[PDB]
Amino acid sequence: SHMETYNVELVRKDGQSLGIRIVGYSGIYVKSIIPGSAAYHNGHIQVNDKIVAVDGVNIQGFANHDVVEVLRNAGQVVHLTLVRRGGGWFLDI
Amino acid sequence: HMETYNVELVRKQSLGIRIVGYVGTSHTGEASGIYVKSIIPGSAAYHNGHIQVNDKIVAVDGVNIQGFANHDVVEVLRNAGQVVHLTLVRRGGGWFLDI
Repeated sequence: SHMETYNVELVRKDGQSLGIRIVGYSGIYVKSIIPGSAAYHNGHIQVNDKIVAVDGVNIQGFANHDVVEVLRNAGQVVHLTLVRRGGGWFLDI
Repeated sequence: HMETYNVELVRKQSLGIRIVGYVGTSHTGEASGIYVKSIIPGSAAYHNGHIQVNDKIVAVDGVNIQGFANHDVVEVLRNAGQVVHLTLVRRGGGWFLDI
């Protein structure tokens, strides 16, 4: 059992979103990923990963409006740092 | 806050849930427990809509499974029938944004 920190580069076109629904509460988490999106095609993002940095900026402790502000300026290529809980046993039931 | 839900899943076949078990607290501060890691698209667990990723499963068919290791969970599931009753805990108070 452990924490994994990883970086992604997401590439999209003009007009396109990243393809991530975030949920805010403690931080921002990945709620869902739109199939066919930049986030889907990256292939490394999983539901419930915690987003801790966007485009070089550490967003931990940020209010909603401050999170919105860091993403507003996001371009065609967007860099995120995420944190994921790992280890634990698993079972397919 | 933390919301408790009872769910009733019906199958013929597996429920379509990957669960993960953690013995201790995360570096994020999140508790030990048995959590939904993923759900197979097209499964009974997906159908329900009533199961979400990171839901914490605390009971199965009248058995409190809190603190159970992998093998004890496996044994509980082996007794499960076509109608499986789960109690889950889910974090409420979420705000959402599509990005």
